Amino acid sequence: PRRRVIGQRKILPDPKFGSELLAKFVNILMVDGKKSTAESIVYSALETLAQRSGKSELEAFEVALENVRPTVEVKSRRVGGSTYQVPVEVRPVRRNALAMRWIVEAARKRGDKSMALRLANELSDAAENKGTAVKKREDVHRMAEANKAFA
Amino acid sequence: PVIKVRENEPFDVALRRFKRSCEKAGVLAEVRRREFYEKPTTERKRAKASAVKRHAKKLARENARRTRLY
Amino acid sequence: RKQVSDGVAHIHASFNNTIVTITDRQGNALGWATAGGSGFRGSRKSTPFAAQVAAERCADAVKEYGIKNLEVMVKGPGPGRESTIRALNAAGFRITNITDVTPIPHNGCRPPKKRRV
RNA sequence: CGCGGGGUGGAGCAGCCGGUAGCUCGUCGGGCUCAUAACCCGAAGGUCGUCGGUUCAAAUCCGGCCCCCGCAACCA
RNA sequence: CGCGGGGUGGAGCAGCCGGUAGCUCGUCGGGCUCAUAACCCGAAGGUCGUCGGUUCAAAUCCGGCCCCCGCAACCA
RNA sequence: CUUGAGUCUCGUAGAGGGGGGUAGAAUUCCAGGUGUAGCGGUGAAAUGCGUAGAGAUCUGGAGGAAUACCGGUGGCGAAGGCGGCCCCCUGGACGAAGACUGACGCUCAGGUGCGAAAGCGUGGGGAGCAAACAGGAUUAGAUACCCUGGUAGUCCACGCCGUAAACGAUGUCGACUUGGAGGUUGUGCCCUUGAGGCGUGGCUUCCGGAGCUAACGCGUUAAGUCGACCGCCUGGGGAGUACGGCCGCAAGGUUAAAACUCAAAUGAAUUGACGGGGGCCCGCACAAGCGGUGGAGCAUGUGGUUUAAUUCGAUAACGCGA
RNA sequence: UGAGCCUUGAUGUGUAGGAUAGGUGGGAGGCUUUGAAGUGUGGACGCCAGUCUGCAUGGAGCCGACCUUGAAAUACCACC
Repeated sequence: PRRRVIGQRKILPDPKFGSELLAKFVNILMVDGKKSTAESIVYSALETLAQRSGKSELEAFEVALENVRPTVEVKSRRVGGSTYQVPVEVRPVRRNALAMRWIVEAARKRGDKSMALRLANELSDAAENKGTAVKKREDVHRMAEANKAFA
Repeated sequence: PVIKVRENEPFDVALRRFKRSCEKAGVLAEVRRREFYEKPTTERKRAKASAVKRHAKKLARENARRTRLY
Repeated sequence: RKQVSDGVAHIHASFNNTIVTITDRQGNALGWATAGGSGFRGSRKSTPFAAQVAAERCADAVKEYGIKNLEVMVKGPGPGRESTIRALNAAGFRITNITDVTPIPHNGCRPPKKRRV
């Protein structure tokens, strides 16, 4: 907004692992304020993922996230007659969010049956460095690279 | 703006110096001026207008200054 | 090809496009590169970054000649002016002289008419 | 009839040694875009005309056939 | 009468081999638009003048007829 | 007679004029070298130029036009205008003292001359720029703006044209009336003790007093206070046009009506509103996000059409009065 | 500057692999004081693994069927 920047609201860490990031992810996943179901789904995804990759539940998730975080995104300035997409260094708070969102989107897209399962699959893909979220990230990066002349 | 890098001089410093020299020359400005033909009248007008502006800045503003703002 | 230690970099910096040309000290061109050639078109090639990359390309091209010392001659107004020379420096030549060589007439030919935009 | 070019991904131009199997525009997805095009990324389209053989590499070298070219010569 | 162009979607200009059946403005539809002219998306309008035949491709090659053109020649 | 007007003496500054030389930078072209795939251009493109070697880069040559910096609300000129440097011919201005002439002055209808740019004639020249023209864009169209080219013309000589917002939109000459800050160019004195100090002349930029003015503003360079002479105006349109004359190669110029027609037309300033003017600021206004509507079926209101009637109203109206 | 030729040299990565296998026939040891393996490197090619070769140093050994393989050694060889 114009007038005043405001302090981001307080977020509680999830009961299972005691993590803020996890909680955020769960929130993102959630729909129609049905938090509980969403959190259950998330947990399920984690468990399966853990089983698959070993490690811990949280650590694996973190790793997955890491492979889909964008260093740089673009924005539309359009000062000229035609529009110029300009790259911008995307901040720590935002980058984490974006990756999560992308992952969620991928999960939603995916052709597997249960939501949780789909999510798990997505996570696995991210970890391995294939899939939808990763592709999206690449695209984002690619665009930035293309428009690197603007800065 | 001919320049020679001195012995044990940094590159950046040299570049800066060059830039300064260029500025002094007013080469870029000159180039800009000669990009397109300015009608004599237009040239005259700008010069006089600019002068007028300068005069305004010098005297009127000085007068204003005498009186405090708050 | 005969290797040469010292040469000139001519940097033709226009408003629309930068052209870097490395030559020997006598005048004979060794290699060249351009912002338009480096994979930039229109809005993109009239930028400092583009110029820099052109410069880099040029440098790469004159690797076989084995050029260590380099004097730079900068021509025209543009973005590709400071940037290009920086790029050249990075590429790793000892920059010896940095000259400006913009053609300034002493009121000679009539320029074209002013654009109405 | 004889003699020089050779025969391909919707069309076209594909790196002297047979192991590289394409690039442009095109159609679809997406990215950006006010737009459209340009621009970025990726994706479906083969026989290498054909019949064979020298060889694990063959369309990729050769024997014949069908055509496209080009040849220049002929015609009671 | 003889001889050259050919005959279409409300009008007009439609890719040498008969298998492609259009594009402009127009009317409707809806939001853009301070307003419409809009940009953009989609939608109704055929016979291919006609009578036949070579052929599964025909209006699309040919035989005749009706007109539109153009022809240049004629006229007691 | 000497105070106006002029002449003489010595200096002064000046893009004042005419003529003839020359210098350096840059553009263009030509010839050649190096070199290799782009160049160019725009908001974005394309036309255009490029592998027949462009663009870039260096060497040599040709030719034309204009004179960076100095350079300034600086200077000179009656105005138009005048800008590298040098020479030749040449007009004016100002100051310093004296000396002389002795009203010789001011203004000026007709008349005469000079008079930007474009334009015309004849002969030269032609680099760059560029009306016309052509193509490429843009667009509903684009006979424009933008891009790529491009011929008259711009340049020179000698003629003609005789007009421009030829403006300070302010005729010329003279006298008189408070001030300040400069610029420029002389000149007198003063220890120039220093770039200074005190004057006194010319031209000039800005601000402002009295006064003047419709106001805006002008204000010792008047638009103040007066005198001399001339030019010009008499509502807007029709019209600076027609006819006639004079001038012109022509383009056209100049002089200059009438009918008819409207009750306005204008100037300055004022309050608003508006601006694809400018500054500052705000709002789920955008941006950042989440969920919808627009497609489906149904509910519901409206438009329409239908009906004997489909009650009337709302149209920031349309699950609204209800 | 193009381009032939008597001649004597070099040149040749399907994967199995000692690793830059053109093919046929005569063949089990060719070269080494008109100087063998290891070292220093000047110039070439290149699929970056290496290959051929000049001059220096060194002075008494490297390479064979080999294990594999559609085809066996550049152990000598002539034909191209």
